[PDB]
Amino acid sequence: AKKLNPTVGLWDPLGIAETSPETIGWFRHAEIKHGRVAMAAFVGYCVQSNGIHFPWNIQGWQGTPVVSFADIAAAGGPADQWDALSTPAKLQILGVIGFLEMWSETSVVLKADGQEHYVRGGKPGYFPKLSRSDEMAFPHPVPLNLWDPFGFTSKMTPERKEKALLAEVNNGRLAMIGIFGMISASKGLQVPGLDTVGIKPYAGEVMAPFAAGDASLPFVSGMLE
Amino acid sequence: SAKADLEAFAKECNPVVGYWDPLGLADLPLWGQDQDAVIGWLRHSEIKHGRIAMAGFVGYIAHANGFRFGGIGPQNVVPEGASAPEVWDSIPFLAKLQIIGAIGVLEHISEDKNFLAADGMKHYMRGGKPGYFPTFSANVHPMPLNLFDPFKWSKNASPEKKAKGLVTETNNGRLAMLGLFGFLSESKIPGSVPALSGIIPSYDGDYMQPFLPTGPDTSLWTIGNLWA
Amino acid sequence: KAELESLAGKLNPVIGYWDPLNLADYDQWSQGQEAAIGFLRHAEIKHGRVAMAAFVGYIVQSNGICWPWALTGGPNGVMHSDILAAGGPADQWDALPTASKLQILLFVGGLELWSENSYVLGLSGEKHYMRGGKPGFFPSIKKGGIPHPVPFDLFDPFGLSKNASPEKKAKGLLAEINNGRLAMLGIMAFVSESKVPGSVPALAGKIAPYSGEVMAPFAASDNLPFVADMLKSPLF
Ligand code: CLA
Ligand code: CLA
Ligand code: CLA
Ligand SMILES: CCCCCC(=O)OC\C(C=C=C1C(C)(C)C[C@H](OC(C)=O)C[C@@]1(C)O)=C/C=C/C(C)=C/C=C/C=C(C)/C=C/C=C(\C)C(=O)C[C@@]12O[C@]1(C)C[C@@H](O)CC2(C)C
Ligand code: A1ECV
Ligand SMILES: CC(=O)O[C@H]1CC(C)(C)C(=C=C/C(C)=C/C=C/C(C)=C/C=C/C=C(C)/C=C/C=C(\C)C(=O)C[C@@]23O[C@]2(C)C[C@@H](O)CC3(C)C)[C@](C)(O)C1
Ligand SMILES: CC(=O)O[C@H]1CC(C)(C)C(=C=C/C(C)=C/C=C/C(C)=C/C=C/C=C(C)/C=C/C=C(\C)C(=O)C[C@@]23O[C@]2(C)C[C@@H](O)CC3(C)C)[C@](C)(O)C1
Ligand code: KC2
Ligand code: KC2
Repeated sequence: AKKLNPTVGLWDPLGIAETSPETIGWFRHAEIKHGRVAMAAFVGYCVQSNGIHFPWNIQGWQGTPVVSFADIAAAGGPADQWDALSTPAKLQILGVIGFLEMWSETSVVLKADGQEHYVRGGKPGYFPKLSRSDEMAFPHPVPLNLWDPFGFTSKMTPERKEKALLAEVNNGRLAMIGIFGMISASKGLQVPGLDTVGIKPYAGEVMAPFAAGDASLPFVSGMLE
Repeated sequence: SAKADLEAFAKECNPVVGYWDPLGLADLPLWGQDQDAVIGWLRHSEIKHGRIAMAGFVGYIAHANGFRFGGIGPQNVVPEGASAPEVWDSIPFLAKLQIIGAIGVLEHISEDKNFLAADGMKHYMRGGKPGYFPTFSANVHPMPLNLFDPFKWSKNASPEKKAKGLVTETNNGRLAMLGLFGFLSESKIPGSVPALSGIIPSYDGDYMQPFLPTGPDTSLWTIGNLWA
Repeated sequence: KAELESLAGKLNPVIGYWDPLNLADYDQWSQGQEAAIGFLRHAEIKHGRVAMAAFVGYIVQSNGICWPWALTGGPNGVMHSDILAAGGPADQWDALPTASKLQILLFVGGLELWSENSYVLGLSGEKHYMRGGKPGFFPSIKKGGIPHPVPFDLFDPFGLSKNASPEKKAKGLLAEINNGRLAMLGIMAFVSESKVPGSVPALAGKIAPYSGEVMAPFAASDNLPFVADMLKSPLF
C-alpha cells in the first residue's frame, strides 16, 4: 500500500520506512493488528458504556458462588468492568486470546493454508483456518471459524479484496486514534470529554489486579503517569 | 596481520574514531610474547571485562529494585531492600566463596587446553579466537547443555552476523563498563556522575575486597544437615 | 536414532520434535546415542503409565470410596477405611501400617527387576530398551520363569488385546504417550494442590492440606532404621 489518500503521502518522520523487508512486514502486521484491536475495543467500550449486560451468571458461574453479571456490570465503565472479574475469568480470557494469537503465528498451519513467512510476515493479517486436514485432529472439529464464520465473504475479487484491506487499514488507523482518545477522555484529558464517561483505572494497562502469585505489586501508584 | 586485524576491528567498531591507542599497549611485549599473543590477551581481557560489566549492570538493576528468587536459598538472609552494594554483604560467606569458585572453574574451563582442543580450537594467545568459550566436551561426566548457546538457536548464524555480533558486543561492553562504574563511583563519591545524584546511596565498605564485610555463617541446607 | 523426529510428528503434526534442551544429544550414560534416546523414551513411557495409574487412584480415592475388605493382620488393625478417615489420598499412604508400604514398594521393585532382565526380555524376543529393543515393553511373566504357574501376564491379563491390528497398536502407543504427558500434568497439578493452595486456576478448595512431604514414602510412624532421624528437618 503506497498511499490510500493521495493528499497525505508517506508520513514517516521517524524513518522506520525503507528498512529490512521483515521489519516492514512486522510493522505492517503490528499496524493492522493494533487497528483491529482498537476498533474491537472501541465497539466493546461503547456497548459496555451504553449498557448491554446479559441475562447470565446462573448455575455456579463464579466458582460455586453465583455473582450476577449485572453485579459485575454495576461498577462503572469498561475499565471498572475489567477490574471486577475474577482471576480465573481474566486468566482464561487471556489464555484464549493467546491461543488464538499462537495459532495465527503458527507457520505450519499458515504453510498448510498456502501462506508466506509467519509472525504475520507475507500477507499480514491472515488468520489461519482451523479446519480440514492436519489441524485440530484431536476431536474439536471447530464448526465455526475466525474470519467469515457465516461465509459472508465467500466470493470477492482481488481488487475488491485490496480495496477492502485499504479501507480496513484506514479505519484501523482512525480506530487507533479513537480508542486511545476515548481512554484519555475517561482519564480526564482529551478534547470535548462530556458524556459522563465514568471514571478511569490507574492506567488501563495494569491488566490483572487482585491476583495471586505475582500480583503483590504496589508499584501502580506512581511512575509519573 | 595482528595490528592489521586490530585496525579493521577498530574501524568496524567506529568508522569515525577508528584505531584509538593513546597508551600504545598494542606495541608492548607484555611477557616477551610477540605481537599476536599480546593483542590476543588484550582483546580477550577487553571482551571479558565487557561481558562481566554488562552482567553486573543487569544484576545491579535487579538487586537495587529487589528481585529475589523465593525461599530457602541465600536470598532469605538478605534484607528486603538494601541497595545493590549491600546484597553482596548479607549472603553467607560460603555462598560468596562458592560463587567465586564456580567463576574460577568457568575461567579454568575457558582456558584449559583439553576443552579448547576438544572442539578444534587453540589458545587466544597461541592463535585462537579471543572471547571464545569451549563448549563442555571434555569434562569427564557429560554436561547437558553448553554455556554460549544453551538452547542452540544461534547455530544458523552467518559469519557476517557473528562479526557484527562481536562488534556490538564490544561496543555494548565498553558502554556498560562506563555505566557500571558510574554507579560504583556515585556510590562512593557524591557529585561525580551528575545524572545519578541522589539515586544511589553511599556505601562505606570496600568494593575491591570480596570478603570484607563478610556475611554470616548460617546453614540453609535442610534434610540430613549433619554439618550443623 | 533420528526416528524420534517422525514419532514426535505422529504425536502432534503441528509441533514436531520439540527439545529446547536438545536432550537427545545428551549422552548421560556415555553409551551410544541410541541408548540415550532409548532411556529417555522408556522413562517417558513409564512415567506416563505411573501417572495415569496415580491420577485414577487420586480421583477414586479423593471422594469417599474404599474397599469393604479388612487389611487387619489378625484380631486387630486397620479396618481398610480408617486410612480413608486420615484425610485425602496423601495421608492415606502415610497411614498404611509399616509392612504394607514395604510390600507395595518391594512388589514394584521386583516388577522393575523383571522388566530390566535381558534373559527375560530376550526370551520374549525383545532386548533391553537401550540396547536396541522396544521401549515400554513388559515381558511375559509366564515364559521367563516363575516355576509355579501363574494365571495371567501383566500386560493384557484377560487376553483382550490378542490378534490386534499392528497399526492400531502403533496408534495405541501414540495415544499412550500423549495421555501419559497429560496425566503427568494432572497428577502433578493434584500434588501441587495438596501442598500449595494458591496454584492453578481450578481446584480451589477441593484438595486436602496434607501437612507433610509428598516425596517421602515412609512416614514418621515407621519403625525402620533411621527414618525418624531422616525426618528431623522439613523443607519447602
Ligand atoms: C579494561 C578494559 C579494557 C580493555 C582491556 C581494552 C582493550 C583495548 N581497547 Mg578499549 N575501551 C575500554 C575498555 C577496555 N579496552 C572502554 C571502557 C572504552 C570506552 C571509553 C574503550 C574504548 C576503546 C576505543 C575507542 C578503542 C579501544 C581499543 C582497544 C584495543 C587497543 C587499545 C589498547 O591498547 O588498550 C586500550 C587502553 C587501555 C585498556 C589502558 C588501560 C587502562 C589504564 C592502565 C588505567 C587508566 C585508568 C584511568 C582512571 C582512566 C582515566 C580516564 C580519563 C581521565 C582519560 C585493546 C584490545 C581500540 C580498538 O578498537 O581496537 C580493537 C580503539 O580504537 N578501546
Ligand atoms: C579463583 C577464581 C578465579 C581464577 C583462578 C581466575 C583466573 C583468571 N582470571 Mg578471573 N575473575 C574471577 C575469578 C577467577 N579468575 C571473578 C570472580 C571475577 C569477577 C567476575 C573475575 C574477573 C576477571 C576479569 C575481568 C579478567 C579475569 C582474568 C583472568 C585470567 C588472568 C588473571 C590474572 O593473571 O590475574 C592474577 C591475579 C592474582 C594473582 C591476584 C589474585 C588475588 C589475590 C590472591 C588476593 C590476595 C591478597 C590478599 C591481601 C591476601 C589476604 C590474606 C593475606 C593477608 C595473608 C585468569 C584465567 C583476565 C583475563 O582472562 O584476561 C585475558 C581478565 O581480564 N578475571
Ligand atoms: C520426566 C518425564 C519425561 C521424559 C523422560 C520425556 C522424554 C522425552 N520427551 Mg517429553 N514431555 C513430558 C515428559 C517427559 N518427556 C511432559 C510432561 C510433556 C508435556 C508438557 C512432554 C512433551 C513433549 C513433547 C511435545 C515432545 C517431547 C519429546 C520427548 C523426547 C525427546 C526430548 C527430550 O529428551 O526431552 C526430555 C525432557 C525432560 C526429561 C524433562 C526434564 C525435566 C527437568 C530436568 C526437571 C525440571 C524442568 C521443569 C519441570 C520442566 C519445565 C516446566 C514447563 C512446563 C515450563 C524424550 C523421549 C519430543 C518427542 O516426542 O520426541 C520423541 C517432543 O517433541 N516431550
Ligand atoms: C539438591 C540439588 C540442588 C542443590 C542446590 C544448592 O544446594 O544450592 C543452590 C542455591 C541455594 C539453595 C538451596 C535451595 C536449592 C534453595 C534448596 C536446598 O534446600 C535443601 C535441600 O536443604 C539447598 C539450598 C539451601 O542450598 C543457590 C544457588 C545459587 C547460584 C547457582 C548462584 C549463581 C550465581 C552466578 C553468578 C553470580 C554469576 C557470575 C558471573 C559469571 C560466572 C560470569 O560472568 C562468567 C563469565 O565471565 C566469565 C568467567 C568468562 C566470560 O567469557 C563468560 C562469562 C561472562 C559468562
Ligand atoms: C471449552 C469449554 C470451557 C471449559 C471446560 C472452561 C473452564 C471453565 C469452567 C469450569 C468455568 C466455571 C467455573 C465455575 O463457575 O465453577 C469457566 C468460566 C470462564 N471461562 Mg473458561 N472459558 C473462557 C473464559 C472464561 C470466563 C469469562 C469464565 C467464567 O466467568 C467462568 C468462571 O470460572 O467464573 C469465575 C472463554 C472466553 C474466551 C471460553 C470460550 O469458550 O471462548 C472461546 C471458555 C471455555 C471453557 N472454560 N471456565
Ligand atoms: C553523566 C550522564 O548524564 O550520563 C549518564 C548516562 C546514563 C545512560 C544514564 C548512565 C548509564 C548507564 C549505562 C551507560 C548503562 C549501559 C548499559 C549497557 C550497555 C548494558 C548492556 C547490556 C547487554 C546485555 C545484557 C547483553 C545481552 C546479550 C544477549 C541477550 C545475547 O548475547 C543474545 C544475542 O547476542 C546473540 C548471542 C546474537 C544475536 O542473535 C543477538 C542476541 C541479542 C539475540 C550513567 C552512568 O548514569 C551516565
Ligand atoms: C480398542 C482397544 O484397543 O482396546 C483397549 C486396549 C488397550 C490399549 C489395552 C486399552 C487400555 C488400557 C487402559 C485401561 C488405559 C487407561 C489409561 C488411562 C487411565 C488414562 C488416564 C489419563 C488421565 C489423564 C490424561 C488426566 C489428565 C488430567 C488433566 C488434564 C487435568 O487434571 C488438568 C488440570 O489440572 C490442570 C493441569 C490444572 C487445573 O487448573 C485444571 C485441570 C484440573 C483440568 C484401551 C485404551 O482401553 C483400549
Ligand atoms: C554474560 C556474558 C555475555 C554477554 C553480556 C554477551 C553479550 C553479547 C551481545 C550483546 C551485546 C552480542 C551481540 C553477543 C554476540 C556474540 N557473543 Mg556474547 N555475550 C556474553 C557471553 C558470550 C560468550 C561466553 C561467548 C559469546 C560469543 C558471542 C558471539 C559469537 C561469535 C562467533 O562465534 O564468532 C556473538 C555473535 C561466543 C564467542 O565465541 O565470542 C568470541 C562465546 O563463546 N558471548 N554477545
Ligand atoms: C498401569 C499402567 C498402564 C497404563 C495406565 C497404560 C495406558 C495405556 C493407554 C491409554 C492411554 C494406551 C492407549 C495403552 C496402549 C498400549 N500399552 Mg499400555 N498402559 C499401562 C501398562 C502397559 C504395559 C505394562 C505395556 C503396555 C503396552 C501397551 C501397548 C502395546 C502393546 C504391544 O504392542 O505389545 C499399547 C498399544 C505394552 C507395550 O508397551 O508393548 C510395547 C506393555 O508391555 N501398557 N496403554
